[PDB]
Amino acid sequence: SDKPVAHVVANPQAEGQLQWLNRRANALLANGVELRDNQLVVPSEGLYLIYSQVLFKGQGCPSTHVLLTHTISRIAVSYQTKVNLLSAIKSPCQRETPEGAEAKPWYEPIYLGGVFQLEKGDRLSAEINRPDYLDFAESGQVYFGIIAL
Amino acid sequence: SDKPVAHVVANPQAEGQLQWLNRLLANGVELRDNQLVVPSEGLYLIYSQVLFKGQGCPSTHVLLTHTISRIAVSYQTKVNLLSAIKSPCQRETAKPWYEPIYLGGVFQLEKGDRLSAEINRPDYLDFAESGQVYFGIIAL
Amino acid sequence: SDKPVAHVVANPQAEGQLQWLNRRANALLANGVELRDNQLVVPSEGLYLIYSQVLFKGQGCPSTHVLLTHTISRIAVSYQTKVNLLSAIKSPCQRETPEEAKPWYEPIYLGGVFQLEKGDRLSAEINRPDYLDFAESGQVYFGIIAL
Repeated sequence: SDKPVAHVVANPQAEGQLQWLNRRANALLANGVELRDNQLVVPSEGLYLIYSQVLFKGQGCPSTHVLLTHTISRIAVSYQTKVNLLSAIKSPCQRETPEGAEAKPWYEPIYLGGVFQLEKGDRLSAEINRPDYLDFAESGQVYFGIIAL
Repeated sequence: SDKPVAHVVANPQAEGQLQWLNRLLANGVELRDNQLVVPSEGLYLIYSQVLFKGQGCPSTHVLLTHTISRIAVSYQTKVNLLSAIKSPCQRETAKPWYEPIYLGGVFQLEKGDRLSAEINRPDYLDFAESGQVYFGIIAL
Repeated sequence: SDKPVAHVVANPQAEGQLQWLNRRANALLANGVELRDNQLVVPSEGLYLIYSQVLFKGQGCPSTHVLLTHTISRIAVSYQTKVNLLSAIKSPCQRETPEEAKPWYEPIYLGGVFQLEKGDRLSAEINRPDYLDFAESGQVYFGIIAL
């Protein structure tokens, strides 16, 4: 109660895309924070803890080299441009699975978190490059949240 | 002080289980049945880290899971709040492998809610780096 | 805005070392927190959220086994002793790539709440600075905030 806060989760029913839902159990979106165009809107200036987690899953390793990225960006009203705040890269595959050997699943989580000075009207986005590898099987694996401290 | 807070660490002497010791734990938060009990409603930052370690890669595929669950007073049943999966071995071999998992998020908790932080492979836990397998909350 | 806070990022121009800068772009260091000797100084006692991230990168796997560590330590004023707060280990390479080397990425994120004293100094260190990746700001960071 009181402080601006949000904790949104990926829509498990949206295949191959990262769509944040707020209307779920153990999810938050109150005290001015809005979810518009898949982005969190800051209702007032202050110091905010921003964090997100994504979980990637793939069946075996393909011929091409896979890079998984997760990025939290800020779109300021003053600029109206996307600026990266937190990002990370992961590479699940060192070799393509030998032809004839069984394809084994791989899992790669990425967590991002930090405190930033935000202005009223700033929009925050948490995006990945490979939504086709996203894993929604279990609740609590893909989430995105902020809170004014 | 003031607000409920807890920071418990894994018992390195507990074989085949993830057992939290009763050493931060103040301002109403209790540790009973290996679970943190919420003393009052409010917004809580929940976080946990586990460290997995193995001396090699087996023929079969190993899945490491870490999960923070909630047992709400209103909805009394185990519900996932934060969870993650890792696969340490892509190919069969002996060289050691290391896998950390960190979880963190803000949630609205009610008085009497019980929080658990659990793993599936306690035999792969790493206690070399004492104090690195932990589970904590703090009301914001 | 009231609370002691810091969010510093790695210097991209410092080769082979982890040097924290207090920048003009989304980096914080206000309300008493100081950056001295590449170390964050706590201005007042309380519970602090501490977190850091590093990103390691290598252009293949070497003959020896690589262990990547990231560690947040505390240096108390009264003791001046080093206490480990947060650490993690990762192993990017299972076998040395036999002679087409492909790049690998391994990030390490740390986070926890700790009771800190006025004047305590916090350090965020790695063991393999030669594998550090600075291309994109916001991939190597270190921050605290009193809760």
